[PDB]
Amino acid sequence: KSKLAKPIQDLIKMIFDVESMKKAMVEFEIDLQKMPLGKLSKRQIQSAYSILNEVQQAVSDGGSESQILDLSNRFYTLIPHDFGMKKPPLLSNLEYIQAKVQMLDNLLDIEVAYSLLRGGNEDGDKDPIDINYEKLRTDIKVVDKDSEEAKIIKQYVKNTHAATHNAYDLKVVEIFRIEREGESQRYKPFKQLHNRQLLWHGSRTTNFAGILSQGLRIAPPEAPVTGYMFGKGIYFADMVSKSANYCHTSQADPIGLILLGEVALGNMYELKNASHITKLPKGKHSVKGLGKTAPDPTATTTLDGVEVPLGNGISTGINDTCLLYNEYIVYDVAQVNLKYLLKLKFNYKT
Ligand SMILES: Cc1nc2c(O)cccc2c(=O)[nH]1
Repeated sequence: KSKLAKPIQDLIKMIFDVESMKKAMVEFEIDLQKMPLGKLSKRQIQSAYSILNEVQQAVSDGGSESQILDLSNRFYTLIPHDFGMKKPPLLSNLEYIQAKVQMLDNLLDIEVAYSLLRGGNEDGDKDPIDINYEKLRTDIKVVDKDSEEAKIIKQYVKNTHAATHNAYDLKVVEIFRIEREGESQRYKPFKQLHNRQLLWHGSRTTNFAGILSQGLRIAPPEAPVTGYMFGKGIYFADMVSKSANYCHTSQADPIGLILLGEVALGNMYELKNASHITKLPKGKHSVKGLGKTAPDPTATTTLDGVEVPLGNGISTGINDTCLLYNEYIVYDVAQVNLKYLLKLKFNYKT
């Protein structure tokens, strides 16, 4: 049997659940009959990105309709879709293409989870859970519910739950202190930067075996820069509300996972509108999309020398902005060091 604590066991069982991986793929409209979980390859996803990149170029620049048609057929043949009784939409709408780039981001993490799952499991001297936990190469520990560390994080969750996102409540079911192998080391050079904050990052539970083993990462070279609001970086938020929405939970599936990472922001390049950033301006270390609401700067605390914006959602003086909430993007995989993983319970208003 498992040596791990119960909460951790329930976590491993949850992130490695095969049923959830298929549910995700069905929601992305993949044909599971023609494309089973085990057919997924990194090479395959790379090519699909390249295809989406070209089609995006043809739409923007007015390429022949025959070109867009050919590209759509190649994409749908590479990744078989199931549209039921409806005709398959062509990749001719820039919003649909963006939807498809997001699908590939998720498939990258799902592919990692399955590969790990079917990996070295022959050992009989270990419990399956213990074996899969070790594959994550991440030390996971339960944060004590009554300690200061936990108190602060609960305060951060409660106080930063935005007004327009109050279509559900949020209960912190469990808090885990995570430490990925060799991550503290690759982040060492960034402790030299100022403006290091404890930000949020939400994602589907199906992405967590990938996030924990490979860490958070920027999209591959093949992905179109356009597929992302502020270019190809790593996104965070200061309002639990905003990140929580990327968990993709529902009334029928209410438990979501959410990360708290320390991010070395330094001098931020403030933007009020989207921008397909390739180069970062000299002297800038990250991008910050300004929102109409942000935690109250008065209430900002520190946790191990890291700023924690646990203030209540106050309206900022900026009005000419397109964003409702702030977004933080770093463009180097080493500018972040993951700290906590929270198990959240979304109570939907009925
Ligand atoms: C996947 C993800 N994306 C985000 C974003 O684009 C902006 C702000 C936050 C997030 C987040 O938490 N997760």
